[PDB]
This record gives sequence, structure tokens and C-alpha cells, in this order.
Amino acid sequence: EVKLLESGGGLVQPGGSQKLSCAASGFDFSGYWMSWVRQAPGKGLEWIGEINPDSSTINYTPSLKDKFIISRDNAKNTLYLQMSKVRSEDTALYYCARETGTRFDYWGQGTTLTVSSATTTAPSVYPLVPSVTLGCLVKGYFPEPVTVKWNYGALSSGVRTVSSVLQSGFYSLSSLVTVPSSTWPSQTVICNVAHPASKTELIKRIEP
Amino acid sequence: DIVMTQAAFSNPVTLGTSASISCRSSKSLLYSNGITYLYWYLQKPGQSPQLLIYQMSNLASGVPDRFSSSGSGTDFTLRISRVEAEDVGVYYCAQNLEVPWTFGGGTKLEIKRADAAPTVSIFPPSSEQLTSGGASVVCFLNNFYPKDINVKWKIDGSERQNGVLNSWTDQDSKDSTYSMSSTLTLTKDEYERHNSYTCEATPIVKSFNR
Repeated sequence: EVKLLESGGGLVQPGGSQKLSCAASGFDFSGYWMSWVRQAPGKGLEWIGEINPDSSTINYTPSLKDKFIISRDNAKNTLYLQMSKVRSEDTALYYCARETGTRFDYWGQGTTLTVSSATTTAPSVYPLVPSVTLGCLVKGYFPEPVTVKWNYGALSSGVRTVSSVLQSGFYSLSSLVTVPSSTWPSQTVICNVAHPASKTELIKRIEP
Repeated sequence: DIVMTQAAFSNPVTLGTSASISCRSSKSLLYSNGITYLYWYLQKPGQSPQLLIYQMSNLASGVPDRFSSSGSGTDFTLRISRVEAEDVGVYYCAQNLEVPWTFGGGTKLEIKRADAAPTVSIFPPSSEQLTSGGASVVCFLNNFYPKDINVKWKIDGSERQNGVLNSWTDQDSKDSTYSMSSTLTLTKDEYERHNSYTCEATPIVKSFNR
């Protein structure tokens, strides 16, 4: 029911501007305070700021007031965060959140912004073929993140996905699933790899 | 800004036993209206934060009564009784007596459980990869405890560290184990020059001949 779908992330060069959007649904969005919080890779949480229903009151982290501008369009049920003069230190996952610190507290799934002079690069993906364990190997991509699911996400128990590794400017990871020997190869197993920054969506059938 | 301090890791905590995660405030969070402006959030691996407890005494909806919090103004304790495997994650304390909202660094809950050896699996490169000029050999160590483990690669019985990348999962939600993968990436030529590929966990050894 209650949803906060975020977008507008990706890669941006140092000094640039970027505008994130948070599309609300499943509640009267016009009657709630909304917030932005970010999480840098491998780090904690930083509250950016918040905005009241009518947009007459907007609070910021003092050190982020120059750079960040929180706005909203109740007619569109949307929250916005406009960033400018962005630097490497602004690389993070950005969350929008409904009415933090109350019964109504709810956070969106987050959108990644990367500040970099490097080139977005699509992953290469390879099957990991021999209960039985299968996987796929995802290599060569930039920036983060990639997501890896199995049978569109329907296959969840037994899935083990390691954290990404950075080397020589590119990321890799691998996801594995353990599955009853009677199920595979008798039944289809697929891994779905998405790299949102390059708009990459691919599927690999895992086969003998 | 009010600064919230907490340790980065809990002491290892046996399942069914009570966990305690502490947090300290640089200014009192008790306001003259009697309310203490402290919040607890849980972030489970690969997920956004979820409110557990707001203003000390209130449970967010769907949060079990196993979670409680107490403390005198400047020094607090999240208690989780009868710790379950699904409680694993990073616990954040936070405040908003004063703007801006600030959060603690987060405390990773460490669950303690029986030692377990890894189930080890080795994967030759796909034929698919070979045309790329690379060949990746993958070793997967599945469902072990504790986290600290070592993987060694040997090609034709000789130890090879070059081209090896290792990475771990977080502690698992259902069994409280870890898994990790090691990938030896070579050129297609190096891989085709040799026969015997071995990885070993530390003594569990899996191998194949090309």
C-alpha cells in the first residue's frame, strides 16, 4: 500500500547538479512531513533535511544548506532533492522518508548517486555451473550498484550474494543458490542482473 | 549538532540470550515535557532502515515486545531479549531534541552460534567467458561460522595469489552463518596451460582437472 519510489540517481561529474525524485502512493502525501537521509558506501546515516506539508518550513543540516534544496509537489505527490556543485563526498544512497520518529515512520528503497569523472560501464555476466549449488559471476561494472536476483526474485531461500569488490576502477560480485538436486537441472533456474546506471537488464539461464 | 556515540559491533550473542546495545548522547535528550527524544532503527542487510522504538517508550508497529530501551538522559541501552537469528543487522540510535537529526555510527549485532565448517564448491570458468580473454575460477564456501576463514588457491599444486578476489556475505537471517566466494581470474591462455585447480578452506579442499 504505502510506497515511496525513488529515482534520479546515477553518475554525475564533480561540480554538477542532480535532482532526485520520490514518488509517494498509498497515503495522503499532502498531510505528512517528508525527509531526506543519505548513506555513503560502508558508512552510517546523515540526515539531509525535511519539509512540511505546505512547504513553508524546510530544515537542513547546516553544512548541507548551500548545496541541497528540498521541494515538493503535492499535486504530483512527489518529493524532490536538488543538489548542485556536487563533489566526491556526495556519493551515497539517498533515502526519502515519511514523518521520521513517529508511528508513520517509513523509508523508501533508496537511489544511488555517484560523483565521478569515470565512465559508466555495463557488467559482463557468466554462469556458475558444477542438493546442488549454482551461481552467476558479475564483472567489470561501474558505478555501483548491481542487483542480482534468481527467477525474478521468486527464488530466495538459499541465495547467498557476497558484497561487491572494487579493483582497478571496476566492481565485481557473485551470487550463488543452493537448490535440491531433484529440482535442478530438472527445472529452470535463472539469474536476473540489473545495473541501473547503464540501464542494463539481463538474464542468464543456468544450464548443464 | 548533538553527537551520538555507539560501538561498531556488539559482543557475540548466543541465540535465545539477551543482547544489549548502548548509545551515549553529548547533550541530554530529556526535554522539560518529560519526553526523551531518542530513537532506535534497525537496518537489515540490503534493506533501508526501519524504526524500532521512538521516544524511548514506544514500539513501532510490528516490532516485537522483545525490544526495549532505557537510560538516564545521556546514556541509553537497547535490550533485545531472546535474540532470534532474524534480529541480525545494524542498530542505529538517533535523536531530535535539536535540529539537525543525528544518528549514531551503528552497531552491528553479532550472533554467536555453533562452529560450522564450510560446504565448499568449485566452479570452472564457463566456456562463455573464454572468448573474452579471461577465465575466472570460483570457490564458494557456504554456511560456516565463525567469519574469519582463509582460502588458498593452487594451480597444478602450486600456490597462486595473483588475480584472486575474496568477498563475504553478512551473517545469515535464518541460520546465523556466513558464506564467502573467492574468484581466481586468469587469462584464457594461463587457464588452458594448466590442468589442476584447487581451493582449500582454513582443512577442506575441493579441486578439478580441466
